[PDB]
Amino acid sequence: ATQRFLIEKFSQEQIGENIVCRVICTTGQIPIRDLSADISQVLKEKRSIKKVWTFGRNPACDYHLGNISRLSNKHFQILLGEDGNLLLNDISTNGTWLNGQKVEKNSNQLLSQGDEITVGVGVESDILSLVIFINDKFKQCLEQNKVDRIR
Amino acid sequence: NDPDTLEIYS
Repeated sequence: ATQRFLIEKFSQEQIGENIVCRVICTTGQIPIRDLSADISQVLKEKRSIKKVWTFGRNPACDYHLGNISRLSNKHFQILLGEDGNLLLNDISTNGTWLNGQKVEKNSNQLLSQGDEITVGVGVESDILSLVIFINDKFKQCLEQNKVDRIR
Repeated sequence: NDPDTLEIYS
């Protein structure tokens, strides 16, 4: 078999290529996206953050959401590094919220399991929520931090 | 072809 094999992968997709965390919109506005980072880089990098995602209505931003006035070009930024765990950074004009708690802009916060970021606060009808899903696979490798396989 | 940032109207 050859061509048929390619079809088999169509139904059975291999999830977890090198994903760090997943972003899911609970308010139903933006399509689910998956944040990823290279393990080799994370293992080699001892200082600073390995990789950070920028979210906003800008097509540049690592994450693209609905073009909302309450949101900024780069509404928020997510960073993964340090001795494990993940960090959430806000970069919006109108502010970024975490589970109803407004965090300090351009500030790093300790990620939470299935956490959620709210944005567009100020107008009851202009708030958007986002949920972050962290895969245990990434943490599993970080715990071992040992290389013994190709790709 | 232009952004738009604000902080609610009041």
